[PDB]
Amino acid sequence: MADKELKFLVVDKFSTMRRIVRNLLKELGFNNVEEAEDGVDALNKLQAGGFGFIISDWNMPNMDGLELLKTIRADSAMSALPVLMVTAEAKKENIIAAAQAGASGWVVKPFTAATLEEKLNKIFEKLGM
Amino acid sequence: RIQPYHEFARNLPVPTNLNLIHLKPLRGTGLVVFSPSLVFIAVDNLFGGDGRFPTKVEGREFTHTEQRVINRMLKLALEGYSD
Amino acid sequence: LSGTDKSVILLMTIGEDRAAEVFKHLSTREVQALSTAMANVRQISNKQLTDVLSEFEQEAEQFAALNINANEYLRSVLVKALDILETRDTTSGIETLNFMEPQSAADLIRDEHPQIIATILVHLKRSQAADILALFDERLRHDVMLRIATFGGVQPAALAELTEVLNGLLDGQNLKRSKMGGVRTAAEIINLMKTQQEEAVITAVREFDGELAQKIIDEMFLFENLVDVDDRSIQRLLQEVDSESLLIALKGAEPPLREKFLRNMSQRAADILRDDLANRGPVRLSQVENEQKAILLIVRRLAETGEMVI
Amino acid sequence: LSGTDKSVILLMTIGEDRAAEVFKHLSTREVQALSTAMANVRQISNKQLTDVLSEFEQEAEQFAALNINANEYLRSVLVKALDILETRDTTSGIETLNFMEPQSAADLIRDEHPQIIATILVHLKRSQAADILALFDERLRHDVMLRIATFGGVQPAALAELTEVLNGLLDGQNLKRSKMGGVRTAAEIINLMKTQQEEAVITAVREFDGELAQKIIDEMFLFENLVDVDDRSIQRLLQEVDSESLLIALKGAEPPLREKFLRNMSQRAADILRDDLANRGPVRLSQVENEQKAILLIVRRLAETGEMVI
Amino acid sequence: MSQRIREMSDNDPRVVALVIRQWMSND
Amino acid sequence: MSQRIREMSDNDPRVVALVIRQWMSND
Repeated sequence: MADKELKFLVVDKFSTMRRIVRNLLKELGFNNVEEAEDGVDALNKLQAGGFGFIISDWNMPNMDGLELLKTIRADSAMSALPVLMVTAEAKKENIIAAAQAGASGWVVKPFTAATLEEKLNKIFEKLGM
Repeated sequence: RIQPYHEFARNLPVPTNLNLIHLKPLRGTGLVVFSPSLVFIAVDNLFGGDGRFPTKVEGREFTHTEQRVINRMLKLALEGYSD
Repeated sequence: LSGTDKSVILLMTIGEDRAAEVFKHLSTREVQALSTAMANVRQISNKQLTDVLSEFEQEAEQFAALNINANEYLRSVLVKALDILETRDTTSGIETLNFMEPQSAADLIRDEHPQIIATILVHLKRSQAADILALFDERLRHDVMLRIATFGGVQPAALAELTEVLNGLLDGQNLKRSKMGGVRTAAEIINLMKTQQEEAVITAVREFDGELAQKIIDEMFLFENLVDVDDRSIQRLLQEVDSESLLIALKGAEPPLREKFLRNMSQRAADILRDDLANRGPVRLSQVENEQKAILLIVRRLAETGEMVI
Repeated sequence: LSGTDKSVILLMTIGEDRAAEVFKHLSTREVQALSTAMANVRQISNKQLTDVLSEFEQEAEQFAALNINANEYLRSVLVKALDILETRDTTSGIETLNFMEPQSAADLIRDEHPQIIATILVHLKRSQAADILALFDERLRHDVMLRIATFGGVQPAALAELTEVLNGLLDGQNLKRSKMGGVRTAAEIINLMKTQQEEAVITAVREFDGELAQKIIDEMFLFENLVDVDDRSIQRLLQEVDSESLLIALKGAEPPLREKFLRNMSQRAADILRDDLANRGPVRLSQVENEQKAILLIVRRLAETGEMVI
Repeated sequence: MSQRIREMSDNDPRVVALVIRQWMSND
Repeated sequence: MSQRIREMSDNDPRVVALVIRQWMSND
């Protein structure tokens, strides 16, 4: 089983979506969840450290999800940190670019709690958690 | 399909428009669930949308005009259900 | 006296019952404006009464009274024989969605459905809709443009509902009437500080957010930027600035700004100013700052009158 | 004052009962138009009353009143002794199907049965039916032409039913009265944007649909197309454009357009403009864009008056 | 407001309708 | 304060409303 004290960073431009994701994570047993409004704030909070999983939106102001993922992978201290990508449009080119950047998973809005739980379980199994 | 409430909640896409209704004289609260895709299609049709450019759900809250459209759709649905 | 003041005096001098009857034939905006103006009335002099009464008589003769209530008369005629104010209100809302700042309207309709945004912009002026679209992101702006290109028309009921929602939002905004809280207000505050605290605040804001400080800097006139102002405006400025005040202010000015001022003066006056600068002794920084503040106030006054471009 | 305004004033000044009685002798379109015009009435002055009354008296004497109701009188005479407005309405619908744009009518009747299309076009003007047929596809257009060539006549009942259906469709369209949503509206919007966002929107639309962007481009006057305008119109334009405004605008213009403007000016003025262009320093792009926008506004104003052909 | 208003009020409604129709046609 | 005050008090409220509207528009 995955560690229930794992710290999650939810990054999205909409506060309501972040609250929904936090509630879904709480229903799954994860209570250590922090929220970020854009890529810059997400990177600033990542520089603090202590996070074990990232859920980030694709299109965000001042930094999109792809650039944030590239910056995370470029950092040695956070290159192995799993990142979950949530988007509104599942274009093949964007998915391929994210996979080349090192995305751990992909979620398409709208989605159900079952899909999110399945994605989290698959990511944890791939990482051996 | 008949299933426990938690299973029904687990299979509802999020975010979504949830409407609480009452079926008098029966006791309890009913739910009318409107998917964001249907709401966007109705908004497109009402405001001259050609339908060639579907709107992707970004996870945002419905606007006041969208809320009024949902209102109208729900009123029609409740009238049909009652009839 | 403005027309609102004359109307308020007229309403105050006709009695409460007559004023109430008149309010029944006025729109909500007019009634609210008159009530607000009636609130601040403290005295009405003899001229403010007699001239208002005479002007009211001349105005009543101007359109020769008449004009029976259009809505009730039209309804009665249609009922006996067999849009309107709703159409007029929709037209006014169309006008209201064009006099606003493009940024304010864009932020108001940024979160709306792209089809709703396209529908709103179709009924707007070309320039206003062009400015609003310029402020949207690439994807949303182009989606709205494509929806406009394939706009198929909207039923009157949906348009009326959208207009009512927009009117409610506008009423809420006007009730708020958001006092200026952007970088401009801070820049105005910062410009009136002493140089020490002004520079400290600017540096600290840049430490927190360089973009925010730059926006505040771009919205502030802290002197030393008159070099970027056109020569004609500087020449106009020199006609309102005292020679001694300019001499003291230019003592602490940079050589580029000093040459900018000198180039806009007459050659004899430029030589006199150069000699005074070379001969006058050291001046306390506070006095130079005060003179620069006075010059900036003169610049602001000229800009408000349109005689100077900043 | 238009005749509609005079009629509205007359109806307002005769009383509700008299106005209702008059509406009973008017067609539905006239009643709707008067009711719409009566809705926006805010004041009727002394002249707007007296002149309207005098003109009504002179008009009543013009045709000397009389003209008892034709339908009721004819029906009574026929009943006692032994088409009409239906024929007049069919004739009006025939007229209505000729004043519309050929594209609008073609799209209206594109999905109709080919025999129905042929029947409609037989009763239409030759030019209007020719234009409508030009917009149909090869197969459908030729089928309609062949059916016209063998048109054997239609019973009055079927023609009346078709006319009623067309009248209902026209009533629906007029209730919609589709606000301009084609490429022309976007082009008008795009022309009033800054060059940055205008070019970005054009490029993005071309990325989505090159044909759509080209249609918007063909419907927009973004300057630099005055080279394709005839020499006479350019010469007319130069009489309304300030010399300094033209000098600033032509600074950023292409050499072909610059020569097009120079060739339409007098030789002395052309030499003066060339010398000014060669001697004047760099001009900010925003000022040049503003001057080009002003010149385009002048061009649009001249085109609306018929003095310039675009 | 002389007697002309009263005289016009007594005219046949058909005459008024025809005057209105002619005025609208002239527009 | 001559009879003009009383004469103005007897005017139709719609006339007063139209005068007020014109005055506010002229501002």
